[PDB]
Amino acid sequence: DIRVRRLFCRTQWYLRIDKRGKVKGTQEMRNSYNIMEIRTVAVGIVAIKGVESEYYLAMNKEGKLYAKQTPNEECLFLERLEENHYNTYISKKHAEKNWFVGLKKNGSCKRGPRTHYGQKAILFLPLPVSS
Repeated sequence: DIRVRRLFCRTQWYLRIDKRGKVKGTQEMRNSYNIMEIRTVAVGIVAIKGVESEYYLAMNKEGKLYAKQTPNEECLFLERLEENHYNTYISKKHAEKNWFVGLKKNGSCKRGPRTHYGQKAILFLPLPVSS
């Protein structure tokens, strides 16, 4: 239920959250702020937490992505497995209006409203943080 992976994005970026709690991608594998804890809070729901910044991952009322430290329902995400074996994450608060978590080609966080299914920006491959 608690998995520490990296979350590699199809757009060639790992999701990383700063100490200032700034959400953003990186081509720096060995970045330590890109090691995340995907905690299953319920069937289908997940929380995404930085194992270094101790911050979460959330999305506001206008699709903007951020990271708290003290959870709320904006820190919860509908986690999905695809037929291809990548994963998708829809905001729980704004599900059914379909705002996916995404990282642009430039590494920027996609806005919940700008995201759409079939985008490469919203596709993640959670890699293990072990050895």
